Formats: sequence, structure tokens, C-alpha cells
Amino acid sequence: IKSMVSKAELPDNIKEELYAKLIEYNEKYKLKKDEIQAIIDETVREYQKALIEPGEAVGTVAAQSIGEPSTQMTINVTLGLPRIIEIVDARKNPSTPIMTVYLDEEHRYDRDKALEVARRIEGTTLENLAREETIDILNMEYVVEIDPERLEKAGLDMEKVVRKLTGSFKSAEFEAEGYTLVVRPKKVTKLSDLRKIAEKVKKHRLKGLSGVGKTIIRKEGDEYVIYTEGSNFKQVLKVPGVDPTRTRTNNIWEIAEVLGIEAARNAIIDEIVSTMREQGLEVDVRHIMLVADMMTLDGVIRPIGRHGIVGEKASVLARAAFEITTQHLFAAAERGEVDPLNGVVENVLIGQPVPVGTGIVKLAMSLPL
Amino acid sequence: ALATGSWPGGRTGVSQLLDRTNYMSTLSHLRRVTSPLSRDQPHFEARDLHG
Amino acid sequence: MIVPVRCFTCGKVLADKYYEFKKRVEAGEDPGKVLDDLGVERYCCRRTLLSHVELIDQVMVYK
Amino acid sequence: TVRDLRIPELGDKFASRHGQKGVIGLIVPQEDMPWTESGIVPDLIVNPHGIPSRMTVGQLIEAIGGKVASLTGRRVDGTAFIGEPEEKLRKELEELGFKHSGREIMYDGITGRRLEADIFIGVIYYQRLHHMVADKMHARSFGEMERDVLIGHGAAMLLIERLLEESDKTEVWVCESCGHLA
Amino acid sequence: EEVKEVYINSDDGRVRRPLIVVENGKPKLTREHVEGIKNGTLTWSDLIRMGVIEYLDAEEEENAYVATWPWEVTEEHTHLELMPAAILGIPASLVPYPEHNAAPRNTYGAGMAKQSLGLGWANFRIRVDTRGHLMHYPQVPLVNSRIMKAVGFEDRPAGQNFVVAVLSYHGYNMEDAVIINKASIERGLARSTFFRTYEAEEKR
Amino acid sequence: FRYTRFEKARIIGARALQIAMGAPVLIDVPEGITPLQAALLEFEKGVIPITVIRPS
Amino acid sequence: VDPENRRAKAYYLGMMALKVLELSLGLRGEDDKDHYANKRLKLAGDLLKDL
Amino acid sequence: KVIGSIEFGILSPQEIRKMSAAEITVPDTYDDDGYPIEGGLMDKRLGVIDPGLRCETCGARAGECPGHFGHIELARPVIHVGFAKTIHRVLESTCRECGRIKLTDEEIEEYMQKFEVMGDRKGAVDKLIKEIHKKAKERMVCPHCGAPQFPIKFERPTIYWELRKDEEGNEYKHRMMPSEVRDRLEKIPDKDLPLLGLHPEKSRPEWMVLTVLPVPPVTMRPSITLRAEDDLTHKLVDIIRINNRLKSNIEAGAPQLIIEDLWDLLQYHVTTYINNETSGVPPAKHKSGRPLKTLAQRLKGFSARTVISPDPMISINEVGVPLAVAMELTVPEKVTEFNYEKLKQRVLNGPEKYPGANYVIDPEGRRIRLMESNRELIAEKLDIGWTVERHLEDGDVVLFNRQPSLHRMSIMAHRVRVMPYRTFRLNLPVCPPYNADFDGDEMNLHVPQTEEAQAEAKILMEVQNHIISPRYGGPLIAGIQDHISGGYLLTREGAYFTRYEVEQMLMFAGMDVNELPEPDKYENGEPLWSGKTIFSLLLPDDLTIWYRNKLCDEPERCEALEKLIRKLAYDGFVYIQNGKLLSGAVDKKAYGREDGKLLDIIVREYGVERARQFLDQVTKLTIWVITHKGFTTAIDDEDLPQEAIDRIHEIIREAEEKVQRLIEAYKRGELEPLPGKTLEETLESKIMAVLAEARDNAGKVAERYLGMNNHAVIMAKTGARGKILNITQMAAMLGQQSIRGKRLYRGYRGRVLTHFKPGDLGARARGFVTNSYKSGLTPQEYFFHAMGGREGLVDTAVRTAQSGYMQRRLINALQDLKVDYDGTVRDPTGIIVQFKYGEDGVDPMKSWQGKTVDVDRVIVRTL
Amino acid sequence: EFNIFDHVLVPEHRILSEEEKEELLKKYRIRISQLPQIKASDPAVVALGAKPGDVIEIKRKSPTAGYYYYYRLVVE
Amino acid sequence: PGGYFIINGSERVIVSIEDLAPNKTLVERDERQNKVVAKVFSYRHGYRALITVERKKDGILYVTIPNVPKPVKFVYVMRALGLLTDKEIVEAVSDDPRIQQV
Ligand SMILES: [Mg+2]
Ligand SMILES: [Mg+2]
Ligand SMILES: [Zn+2]
Ligand SMILES: [Zn+2]
Ligand SMILES: [Zn+2]
Repeated sequence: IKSMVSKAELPDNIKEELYAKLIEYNEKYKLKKDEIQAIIDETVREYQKALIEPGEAVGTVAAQSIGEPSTQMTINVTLGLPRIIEIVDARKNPSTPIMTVYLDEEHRYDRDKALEVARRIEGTTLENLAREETIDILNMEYVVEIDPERLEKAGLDMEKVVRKLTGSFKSAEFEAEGYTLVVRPKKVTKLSDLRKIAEKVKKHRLKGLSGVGKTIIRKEGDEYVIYTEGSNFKQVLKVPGVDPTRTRTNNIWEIAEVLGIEAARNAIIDEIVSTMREQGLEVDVRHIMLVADMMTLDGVIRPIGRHGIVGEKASVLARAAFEITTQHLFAAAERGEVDPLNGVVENVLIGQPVPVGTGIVKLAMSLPL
Repeated sequence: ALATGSWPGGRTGVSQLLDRTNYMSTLSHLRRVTSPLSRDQPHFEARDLHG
Repeated sequence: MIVPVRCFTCGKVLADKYYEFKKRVEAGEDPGKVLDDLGVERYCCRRTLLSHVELIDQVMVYK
Repeated sequence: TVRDLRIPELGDKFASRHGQKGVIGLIVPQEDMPWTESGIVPDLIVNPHGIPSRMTVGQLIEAIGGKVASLTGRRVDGTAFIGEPEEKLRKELEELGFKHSGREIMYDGITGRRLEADIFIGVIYYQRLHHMVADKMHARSFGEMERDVLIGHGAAMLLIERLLEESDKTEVWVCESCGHLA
Repeated sequence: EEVKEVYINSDDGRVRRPLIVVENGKPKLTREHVEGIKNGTLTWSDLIRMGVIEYLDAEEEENAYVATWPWEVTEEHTHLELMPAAILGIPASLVPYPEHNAAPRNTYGAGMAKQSLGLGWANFRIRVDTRGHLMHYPQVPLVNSRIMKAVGFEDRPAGQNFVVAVLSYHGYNMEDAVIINKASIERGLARSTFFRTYEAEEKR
Repeated sequence: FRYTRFEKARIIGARALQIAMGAPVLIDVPEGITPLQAALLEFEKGVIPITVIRPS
Repeated sequence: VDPENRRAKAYYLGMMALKVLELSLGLRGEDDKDHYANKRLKLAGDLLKDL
Repeated sequence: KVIGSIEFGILSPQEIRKMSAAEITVPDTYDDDGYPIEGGLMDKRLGVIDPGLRCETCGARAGECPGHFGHIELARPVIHVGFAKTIHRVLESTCRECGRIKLTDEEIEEYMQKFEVMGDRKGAVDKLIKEIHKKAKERMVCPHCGAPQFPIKFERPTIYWELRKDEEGNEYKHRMMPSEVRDRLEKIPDKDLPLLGLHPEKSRPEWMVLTVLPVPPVTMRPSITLRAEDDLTHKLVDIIRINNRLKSNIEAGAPQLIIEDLWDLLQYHVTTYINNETSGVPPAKHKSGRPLKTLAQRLKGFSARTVISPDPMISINEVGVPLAVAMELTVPEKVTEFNYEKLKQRVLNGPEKYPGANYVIDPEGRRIRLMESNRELIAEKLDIGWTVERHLEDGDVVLFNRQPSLHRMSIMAHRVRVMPYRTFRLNLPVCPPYNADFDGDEMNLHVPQTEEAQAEAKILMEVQNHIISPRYGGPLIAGIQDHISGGYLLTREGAYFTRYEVEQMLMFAGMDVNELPEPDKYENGEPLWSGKTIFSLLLPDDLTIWYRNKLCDEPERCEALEKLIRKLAYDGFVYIQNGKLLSGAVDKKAYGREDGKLLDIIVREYGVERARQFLDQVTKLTIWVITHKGFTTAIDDEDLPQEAIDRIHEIIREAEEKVQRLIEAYKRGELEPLPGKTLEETLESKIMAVLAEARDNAGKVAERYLGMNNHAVIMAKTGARGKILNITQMAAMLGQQSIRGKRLYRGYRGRVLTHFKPGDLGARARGFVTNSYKSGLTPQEYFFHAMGGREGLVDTAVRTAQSGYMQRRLINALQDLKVDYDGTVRDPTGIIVQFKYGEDGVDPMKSWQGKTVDVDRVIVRTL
Repeated sequence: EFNIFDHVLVPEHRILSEEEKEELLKKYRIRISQLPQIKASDPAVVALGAKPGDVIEIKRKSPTAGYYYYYRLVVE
Repeated sequence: PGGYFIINGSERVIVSIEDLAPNKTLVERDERQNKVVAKVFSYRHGYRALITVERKKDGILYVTIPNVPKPVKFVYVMRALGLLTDKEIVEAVSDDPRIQQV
């Protein structure tokens, strides 16, 4: 009960040891010696016979297995298949990114504490804390106005609204009929273009942290989870309560620029898996891990095609038939330096047995007699 | 030009071979209406059954 | 195309009861009783005579 | 002009007016064919697994309507929106002398005991499509994905076998220290 | 919301639709005219002249509160559908009780009707079609549509009434497959002839 | 201690091809089939002299 | 096609511009170019004319 | 004797002159309409293309004759367009007079050592290449020519300059000649080339300036008969046409300028020969305006098929091949001592009979056609060593294929079982891997020839060897529909098969003689056979497994396990013990694809011969049960009484008024807007959820007033095409019809259909069917359903575009990756992409649903 | 205010001494240039202070093999 | 039923063509190349040409002409057309004062 495991670590891979220990120990039926020996022999038999056979072509099979369910695959915006495409093809800004911000060991169990965070990261311009806009009469020009509701549940008030004058091109002051008035007796800024004022003046507001929009909260097993409608990971960490050990964001690159490359790989795998699972179909994690490893190789996440993995070096022939590529195959071949191989398409184009499959086996037989 | 289904206007498939594979086929073929768009790019607003 | 000589499912004589069938119904006599007066037991054999079309009265006038 | 007699053989395509396409799977002798106590022998037997998955009630209703039509003598009006509500053809079918349920008692032509259930038998209008196997089958004395499949399995020899060795194999002599074809 | 305009189209390519005009609750022209229609009194042209049937293009149909059936004819309904079963086209009319099926299935069957085998030309043995088909013993579909008789499908059908049984026998009808009575085949059922004409021009 | 699938297939094919071009087959006498099945039965008896040299 | 006709096209073009201004103003609603009111069918006749 | 590698580089003048068969000097083609043979560009000991065999010493008739190269002694050097930018990048990065890379000792030492750390990555070597370029380009004091002030270069399309000095503050631009440039590249030592993008041995810089132009062979310049001359030939004609003029002007008088003009002209012509679509170079067109397509436009710009039919009476690895197809497709079998008799009988049977042959190949190689003549004197003293092409025999290795070929499972090796009629027969459980059904689907049939190929397919691609899918840890080949229903009926609580049934039908499988059939569990009511026991007659005597069945839910979840810490009073938690089926019923949980719990276990523990057996015998088992008992769907299976009808009617009315209250509130601007979404979206979102709620409720009502123990319901709850999501649609209601998200709005300017009031946002108005497929759709509903039904057509058919393309991209990226013998996934350029595949090295096709050896299972195995 | 370090998706990065470096490169029978690589710009590298020549030993939790060690070269 | 031609033997039929109504202004959607656009097909005896009046996002408002693309301002074309006075162009666009102010 203290010896078998140790000498079993040789044919085993450590993990199965922890599991086995867990079973044969936690079983109120503690067997004799023979049964334990037999059991370890069997588990090891399984492991040794479950290993991948050298000569396989897991690139192609992982590719096929990951691309197969796609045919059978037909607020939060979110995505589905196009998500798989976005993550596989790098893409700087994923269409409709989301953050699953967690909180540390205090705000995880308090609503009033999670709400503070929520309102503090939401980030609301002026076109959301309003209802509409109108003009004046004669020389009056214009003036602010409603609305009032977005203050009586987020918790912002007319005060820091007066604050706004943080070096603003104008900004006035007059909270009257619930509709804050704003008289501006100056130009050298605006002449009459009240249209382009959509972004600046009204949009160039910030009442909150990060450059994001709506934020929906949802509990999940005695834990409060914050859902973001976009991403700004860098400035999401500098918010009171934000658990730096658990913030998740589907927005790649940002993960690679903040956390690092390994975290980017882990994020790739995690995201692919999550999508596939939230579609119903399942694919073994090892394929996804292969693709992700191959993708985060080189020191930076790069797209799976043309401007990334398919685009990189292989052998000239793997880019020689790169579809009539003037500025490529003409460019690649116009640089005559070296050339290797032991590829795949190069050998089939040339009439050689591909080095995958059986091709990686060599026979031998003494001929007497 | 009438036998090849390619008009002068650069348009093609103006005339087809009257599909005769059974009776219903021909009648349906005479009452067929075609749009002149792209055979590849997706026209989501042109394909949906309009009211 | 002139009554499928005999029948398909019930495969017995039925062509020989074409004319009198048609002509009997061509006076107002409901076919579902005319058939009964003749050798028309099961409906499978009845169908072959019910839903026939005799297209031939078009095709001959040719070659 | 040449005519070719064509008997509905194994593989030909058949389909009703309900998008219920199918291929003849086996031609079984009428003897082995099961018969209903009323004397009816099926012309076409469709698997019961091609109905609840799809949602085509119109085919079943059409079966019942064809049964009623065969019995009564009426041709039955199935015009959209204005045809007999199914339950009326169901309620008439019996007074004509048949279970409302479209099903009857069928006997197994092989062994002989009648099946311990009721068998939905109807008269549905099937259309023969122009997809005759006589014009599909042909033999000879494979692109990207078709390469990738052999690659996935790992059949290299089989690849070469199919794409080269059986076409234009050309032999050239390469110099050893030169690299230029001799 | 603040403009009133009046458009008049009298062009050369507008797609209209005939409708029974309904002033108040009473649709224009009643049994008085149906009685005469069944007779050789008033043709349909005489009808459009009289003022019962009216051609509405899209633009004019914009100002219309159409009543489905003649039973819901309130004093607001502008027009009245003669027959909603005419919504679909000629091939979709071949499907019996289409309102009891799914849209995709109806699409399949309707588009598949143009593949059925039968007589589509009384003059086939003189025709010179590239490839033609002729179903030996065709049959009028039982439980069909009123349209099928007017279209002339009843006069030139393409298929047969198979007495079908629903069960999996022997496991040879699984996956959409279908099992066929040998005898029925051997007696004519579902037999057809293929036609193909080759030509030879004495080129000079 | 064993072979991989690819090695098995490879060896079988090789032996079969050897048998095709002549080359007497080891213990087989009462048979009546192609060289492939001959190499296959030969393999079922583990008498195929073809060894897989593995790069290690 | 004549020089007198210019004066008319003017007005027409004006209206075209007007429509544009209206849609950017949020008082037009984008033209449903799939609505059969704005759809015209070319039958055999006019095709044969153009030929 | 096969290709190890290929090493690209740049051809030296010496090579082109040595590899040439003759010096081309006469600028002419064939000429003309009779007698096409000259002494410059055409077959002057160079190549054969007409039916006349004469050639360059090698004779070698037009049939089979590899083309021979030629050369052209260029009167003057000519810059190669392909190297122009490279030549430039070289010139202003190195020193004239010197030959050095304008780098300090230190710089070279540490640069080369930073150049070896990158010696494989083509992408990352260019960064440092250009960086080096710019670092040298800024200097003017090289360490190997006492520094003489370097006049920066200019370029393009093929011209070079040097802004030298002679006056003082001047910056005149001395022109650059190909002779000068080439002779200036010939100084750069072999030591400096590695620091650039060149080689000392493979690609010398001086060779970038062509001194001899290699002429393509006759075989590469075929004439396209009507003759449509070859473009290459024409442009070549122009090139020699100027070349000779140039040489003739150099030999004679030398006004310099003349030679310059002619030189630059020659330059133009060669530039066009290399690339007609170049930049800054007027495309040399043919007398029609149609541009000549040269080199840069040149390298740019045994099977069968038929319908399929089912056959659960053939082995799972077998394929039904129509004997006519078998008589066309043949196999090469060399006559040996074991088939001497067979093949002789085959060839004697001729192309007729059934086991006949069509061709015979004698050892010389001459093919003999058995048609004509007779099989008599042909089939004589064949002797060993010949080859017969015999018709397909029962058992031959054959590839079965169905397009589209998604996963690998789309092409599988089968065993020919020759049968009449005219379709391919596929055993039913092998339908999921092919994704085939029947309606009209056709498949491909391949017949491999070389013994190596056949074997390889038979050893590695055989059906039985791929029951489990590599995508997920589970079986792909299994029960489909009736197999599931049959497994249920066979393993039911009330499953009592009289002797007549058991005895006669076990012949669909096998296995009895002695201690198998025994002994009739029930003689209570009558001597009879319990279905559990009959099923038990297949599983091996040691598989003990237990997993909850599909019905182990709702308040019928329960439990009541009991571990070993024998009677039988259980039902749900399927318990099989040493082949004995104690408790449980067979369904989608028990058999079928996708699952991962029984068929999975018998293939891990006993993979090839057993797995196929259990599969093969079970189908025929399950099928005969279904067949002999009667299995159907009637029309009454979906019928509900009046009570359920009145109930549903009241429910849909409730939902209607719920929507109206929402609308009346929206009209009066009674606000209440959702947090995130826009006001207009709040209204829609609230309604959709309200109606969806009511829809599921209506369906919940429908499952109560419908007998759950008739055929149809069995299929829904069992495992043969089922889904409560569709049941609700058939009996209760279809629900809200949507278009790309939002409701059905696209219609008239004020509404969807002309039967509603303008602006009516009611339930029925914006496309909501209240009736199901049973009760029948109204005129409006039928149209709405059609508008909503167009979705499935467009969506499912559009997804193919992105699926196929995306997959094609990642396939063309990973197709090179393999598992090396050291258990490592490496790219074809020797780059460890993954130390030990998938981290653990366990093939997903061979792992227990992702787990690297299902530990809890292995431990239990202690009996 | 704490730090990154073995947190959300961050594995145990360590630096290799010459010994384990040479031995590791000897085991897998490969050259220095054949390893996956990191950049000096990589945050996780600058935090651990990695120089263009180090081979980071990365220890991550794998939901299949549990604990896995990867290796990469710091570059630019 | 007829409705088809017999050319060279084979029965040729003209498939009815669904075109967007000729001679008409239609305001396109938004932000593909630049905000809102109106589109006008116009037909005259065989030839058919297009005339867009796109209002791009700064109020320039151009017009397209068949002969060589390069758009010109609405007012340029309007004055070259036949409208001289600014009151003419302005009031020709619309008689509405507010719209006139733009
Ligand atoms: Mg299918
Ligand atoms: Mg199919
Ligand atoms: Zn009968
Ligand atoms: Zn030669
Ligand atoms: Zn120098």
C-alpha cells in the first residue's frame, strides 16, 4: 500500500497514479496483493496500448475532425461558426467580443459590491444618458434637457455631470426641468455642424472605465459573474475587485499582449472547445490543442491561412503551386539560395510516396535462405 | 442569338431549351421567372419571399 | 393508354370490364355501385380502373 | 430515334408528391408480400422511420384519401385550404368498411402468423422520376479532400497508385554530384 | 405622415392580381353572375368589364384590406380572394393538402413533379426530343386538386396510385429506401420507356 | 514489442509483392488463392521474414 | 434627347436629390428595391424588341 | 533511385553552355506550309515533335523523347528581371573596388551567428536581410577599399545609376552598364555572399547578369496545329534578331552610341522573354493586340459509380457490386503455383460467363485482348510469370466512396460480394460514416491494382478497423433507426418469444450448439423465451457493464443501485453481467452512433473480429424482431381528444392577449424599456420570449393526452430519429416564424400581408402560426410558414461555403504534420511543433472520451 | 495590487541553466533554432527577465495529460 | 400551350426577366462606400444608363454620368443643365423652407 505506485510510475504517466491511488485506497474492500499487481498490470496494459502509433498524420485528421461538424452546424450578440473562423484566422478585433469578468474573494459573494464594479466598467457616453435633442427659438441657439432615468439606477447624479468641464471645448451648466441645459457662447470649435457632433461632445463622454458598452450580470452557483459587451483587458484589471486570476475574454491578441503567448494558446483551445460544446457536437481536445500549438508557435498568434500558417515557410513547392502567385512563387523562387523537403504536397507533386503514413517506414530482411 | 440565349446587352441565359421532361415540366418552364444577379454572391434580401 | 390489361396488385382480368364500366357511369350511375355490380371486390384492383386515363385516344391520331 | 424498354429495376428513383424521395431497395415476390385480411397486397413499402422525423402529415392524409377514393368511387378533392378535413375521410372510410386508422390486419407472407399490430395501408400517388440507374452506372478500365482522406488514413502507396502509376510515369536520369538531369 | 401623393402606372410589365372588389360588406356581383358563368352567357372578359374582378398591382394593392374567405366580410374589406389555393404556382398545385406539410417538403415535391414520368405530349412518337420518357400505364392521382383538372394534368398525368404499406420489412427500406412488389412490376406497374433520337446531317 | 498498423500493412504488402514476382512461399501447401492472402496467412503464422528497422 | 428637354431633367434630378436628403434626414425610409411596386418584368415581347 | 531532395539556385553560363545540344544562331522558325526543318531554332540536333525521328544523336522518335536544351551566346550581358531588385539591394549594400559587405568585423561575427539561429525560417530571415541592407546602405566607409565615397544607386525597370563625384558639390549620375555591373559583382568574395541572399556555390551574383540565354527544348515549345506558332519561339526570334545585329555591329565599326542603343534594345527583348506582364515593360503583343504569354504566364495563369441500395444481409465490411460492374473492372493477378488452375479456368471462361477475364499480360509486357480470336489457343502454356486481368471476385479489396468527402471515414475499404441487378449494396450500419441515405444518393467504387495498394487498403482502411470516429471518443458505425427500435423490443420487460420465433430466427446470427441456447427461463405462463436471455446469447462471458438508459429520468430517475459491497427487479440502469442481460433495455443509449458506452467497450477490449461480429449479428437480430412483430405509424398516433384541443385553444388566447397588452403599452409610450436593447427591440424581445414560453407549454400539454406506449412515442423516446422539439410542432404548434433573427416584417409598406390592418403588430400579423401540421395551416399561416421555411433552404446551403473554405484552409496548413517515431509532431522543415502529440500522446480515436485511459473502468475490471 | 504570476491562464515559466539546456536539446535530437520561440517583447518574458538566448521551461495544466512542460527561445 | 419559338429545330423558350423598374429613383441604404445614395436607371431606345446622386458624408452631393465616371457636384451639373439663378436650383429641389435651408 506504499510500494506498487512508485515502481508503477515507470510504465505510467504520473497522473493515472494519483487516480488509481484514489480508487484502491478509497474503496472499503481493500484487496490482497495479487489483485493489486493484476490491476496495475491491466492499467499499464491499457496505457501502453492506447498510445498513438508513430506514422500517423494527426495534422490532417485533426483538420478534418475540426472542420467536419461545421457542415452540421446551422443581449450578448455572440457567434457560432463564424467565431470558429475568427479564432482560427487570428483577426485583431473579433466581431462582438465579450468579457466574463470574475471578482476576487470578497465581491464574489456580494451584490452591492458587484454592482459598483458593473456601473464603474459600463462606460456610458452622452447619447445613452439621454432620450432626444431639440433646438431653440431665435438667438437662444440651443440647450440641454432630459433625460433623468439613467441616473436613478446606475448612480451617477448631476454633480460629476457638472464635473465634465474637464477641459471641454465648451460645456455649460443648468440642471432645470430634469433636462440639464447647456448654453455655449463661443465658437472657434463649432460653427453649425450639429451633425458630426455625434461622436465628439456627445460621444466623447466617458462616465466609467474602459471603452465598452452594456454590462449584464448573472449569478452561477453562489458566484456573481459580470458579462461585458466588448473588451479592454488592460484597463479592466485596474478596477477595484476585478479578480486578476480569472478574467476571461474571447478577444484574442489582447490576451497575447497582456498575459503572454502561452495564455493566448490556452485561450485559443478554451474558446474553440467552448464554442463546439455550446453547439452540441463534441471534438476531442487533442486536435484543438494541436491546431492551437501550431498557431501560437513562432512566438505570436497568427492566422491559419495565407497571412499566417499556410503563408509561412515549408518548402518552395508548397508555395510553388500557390495559385499562380506572381508576387509569391515568382518572389520565393527568384531567391535561389537553398531548399529542403520531407513535406507532403511536394512529394505528391513530384511523384514520390508521401513521408507520412507508411512512407516513414523502412523494411529489412536477411536473405538466407 | 435566340438559339444561344445570349443577347447583345451582355446578358446571357435569355433563351433556354423548353424543358419537356413530362407535361407539368413544360408548362412550369413557360411560367418561370428569373432574376439577373450573381450566381455566387448571397442576396439575402432578394431571395427571401417578399410579401 | 388503354386500361392496364388485367390489374397490378390484384392481377386479374379487368380490361374486359372497361367499356361497360365507363358507359354505365356515363349516364349518372355512381361508379362505386357500378363497380359493385361487376367483378370488383378489393379496392386495389378497383383503383386500376378508377384512376385510369386512356391517353390512347390522342396518340393513335398520329402514326 | 431509339426506344429502350425500362422496367423499374433495383436502384431506380421513386417519389410521392410530398418530397418523400426514395430508391428501390429490394424487389420482393408477391408471395413473400404480406396481405391484409381484405385481400390487399402492398405495391410500395416505405420505412416508418421516414415520417415522424420530417413532419409530412399530407402524405398520410393522402393515403387515407386514396383509400376512401378507391372504396367510394369519388376522386376526392385535396385542393389546398378547401378539401375534406381529414377526420371526415377518416369517419367515412369506416362506414365504407375499414378501420378509421388507415391501418388493417396484415399477415406475414413468410411464416404466416399475423403481426401483432395494425399496419397503416393507403393508396398514395407515387411518381417515377427520370433518375434511372440504367444511365447512372458506368465503369473505367479525386481532388483535394480525396487526397487528404488517403493521407489521413496514411495510404501513400494507394495515392501514387491512383494518381500517377496509372497515367504518365516518366523516368529521368539524375547525376549524383551534379543535380542536373543527365 | 405629412405628404399626399397619387401614382398612376400604365406601363408594360407590371404583375397584377385579380380580386373581388368589396364595397362595404357585400362583394361586387353574386350568384347572379356565377349562374351565368356556368352557362355560355358572360365570359370572364365580360366580368372584368362589368366591375367585379379588379387587377391590382403591388402599388394599388398597398391600399387594400383583403378578406380571405367570403365569411369575414366586414365593412372595411376592400377586396376579396377568389381562391387562396391559387397562391402557389402550377407545380405546387400537384401536391394534395399542401397546407398539411412543411415548406421544405412541399418545395421538394413541387420541384420534383417536373421529374415525374408520363405522357406530356400526345405526339411523342413523331417528336424528336433529345431524351424523352413515356410511362406505359399512367394514372390520375386520386385525392388531387381542383387546379389539376383545369391545368390539364388530369388529361396528361405522370405517375401511378401505389397502394403503399408503411413498415420496415427485412430492413431493406431503411434510410429513405423503398420496397417494391415484384408481381406488380411484372404486370406493368411503374414500367416506362426511354427515348433518344440521334441525327445525321449530310454535310457538304 | 509489437508492430504499428502502418508497419503491418507495409510488411504484408511487401511480402505479397515478393510472392507475386516468384519467390517460393514458406509453409503453405494446401491453399488456392492470390499472393496477398498467401502473405496474409503467412503473417498469421508469424513467418514473414520482413523486419521493420525503426529509427531510434 | 433634345436641348429643350434639359429644363425638365433638371427638375427630375432635383427630386432625386430631394429623396436622398430625406433619407439622410431620417424621414424617407430606405427604398425596398425588392418590392414588386418597383419591379418590372421583361416578357418575350420587349426582349424581342431590344433584339 | 527516388528523389531525396531538390536544391534550387542560379544557373552559371558554363552550365547553360554545357547542357546545350547546339548553339542557336539563326532567328527563324519552321517555314512554311511544307518542309518544317531549319538550322537555328528548330530541330538542329535539339528535339523531335513531328512524325519524323531524326534528332540529336539520341535518335529517339517523336514518341517518348525528353527535350534537349540549347543556348544563346549573348553579344552583351543582360540583367535578369527576376533579380533586378535583388541585384539593386546587393549593389548599394556592398563596396565597389572592395567587395566587402560594408560591415565591421564585429558586425559580421555577431550577424552570421545571428544568421545561423534563423537558418530555416524563410519569413524571419528577410527581416534581418533588409535590416542588414539598410545598415550598410547608410555607410560610406567600408573596411576593404580605403573608402571611396559610394554614389547611391537608382533603378527601374532594368536601368541602374550612380550619383558620383568629379566636379565638387555636384551630383551627376553616371549611367550603369550590364558589363560594368556584372564585372563589379565578380569581385564580391564567397565569404560575403552568405551575409546576403546568395550562395558561393549554388548562386553566384555574377550569374544574375545573363551572359548566355538558355533556349527551351522543342518539346516545351510544341506547335498548336489548326499552325498556331508558339509564343516563346516568336519572342526568341526577336531576341536573336537583335543579338546578331549587336554582335555584327561590335565586330565592325564602333560609334559607341549605336552599340548602346542596340544593347538596351536587346535588354528590352530579354526582359520581355522573362516576363511579358512585367512593370515598366511594354507587353510584346502579337499582330492582333493579344499579348504574348511567356514564362511568367506559363507556370501560371479503374473506377465505377451508381445508385446504392441497403443490405443488412451482407457482412458490415462487404460491398455489393453489380456483376456487370464486376465484369468491367478487372484486377492484375500474376499467375503463381496456387492460382495457376483458377486463372486458367478464368481466362478460358472468356469475357463472358461470370468468373472470366478480359485481358492477359505476358512477361514481355504485351497486353493481350481476349475478345477477338478465342480463349482457346490464347490460354495455352501460360507458364508462371504471366498476368491475368480477372473479373471481380467475392472478397476483393475495394474502396467505397461518397462525396462530399468530409472526414476520412468517407472512403473505406470493402470486400466485393458480386451480385446481380445494377446498384451498390451498403450494409446499413455503415451509413453514418458515409453520411449516405437512399432517396437517390450515388457512390463511387475504386479498384486498386498493385498488390501493395490492395493490401494497404485491406489492412488499414477496412470497415471494421474504423468503427470508432477519430473526432470524438466514440463509435461512428452502429445502429441507425430500426436497430434501435429492434433492440428495444428485444430487450423489453414483456419480451417472450415462443420457440418458433427464437429457434428459427437465431439463424440470422449463429452460436448455439450446446450451452448457448439453454434453457427457457419462463415456463410459468408457458415455456417461452425472455428477450433479455436471447440478447444475452451474444455478449462475451466477461463484459460486466452498467449505465443508465434513456428513460432514467424525470421523477422516474430513481437509483437503488447497490454495489457488491442473484435475483432481478430492475429496469433503468442497464446491467449486463458476463453476457447476461440482467436489467435494462436497448435504445439510443445502448446501441447507435455518437453514444460512447457499450459498442465502445467491445471495440477497445476486443477490437477487430469480435466488434464486427457483435455489430453484424445484432442488426439482423433486431431487424427480424421488428419485422415479425409489426412496426408502423398510423395517423391516430398524433391525435388528441377534444379535451386537449379546448385546453390548447384557451392557451393560445392567453398568449394573444399577453401580446396585445404589450402593444397597447408600447403605443401610449408607457416606456418600460429593457436595459441594453433599444425600445423597439424591447417590445419584440419580450413578445418572442412570451410566445416561446407558451409554445413549450402547449407542447408539454401535448405529451400528456397521448398514449406514451404506442409505436410512434417509442421511436421518440427510444432512439430512431426523435426530438421533442419536433413533436411540439406536429401536434401543438409550429410557433413564431423568423427571418434572419427578427419576425416576419418584409411585405407591404404598412404590413406583411394585405389581409391585416396597416401597422397591425398583433400575434398573427407579424408571422405566428397557431395551428400545427395536423389541424392544418390557414392561407396566411401557410404563406408565413413558407417565408420562414426559406430559412432552412438558404441557411443550411450557405453554411457549406464557409465550412468547405475554412476546412480547405486549415487542411492546406496541417497536411504536412505527422507523428515522428520519437512520438513528436514536427513540421516538414524540422520544427518541433509539439513535444509529444496532444500532450499525452494518446490517439483521440483510441482514448476513452478524451480521458487518457479511463481509470475508473480499468480498476473495476477485477473478476 | 499584486502581480501576474501563475494565475488565470499563466503556466509556470522557468529559465533553463546551461546543463538542462544542452541535455534537453540532446534528448530531442535537435538544434537550437528548432524550438517554438518567445520574444523579448513578450510580457511573461520581461516579467521573468528573459534574455535573447534563454529557453523558457513552461509548465502548464493540461486537461488530458495534467502537467506538461513546453520549451521556447526568447528572441526579439 | 405555346409561347415558345422553334429555332433550328430545338424548342427555344424565353425565360421571363425580373428587372428593377426602369426610369426610377431609389434611395440605397447606408455606409458601404459612403452613407446614403439614390440610384436611377434610365432607358432610351436600346441603351440603358445609370444616374446616381450620392450624398457623401460631408454634404458635397455628386452626380454620376455615363461618359467617364468622375462625379460632379449637383449644383455644377444643375447650372450646366439649364438652371441659372440659385433661387431656381434651390426651389427646384423643394418648396419646403426647412429643406431649402440645407
Ligand atoms: Mg440521410
Ligand atoms: Mg441522400
Ligand atoms: Zn385488387
Ligand atoms: Zn531528343
Ligand atoms: Zn571598398
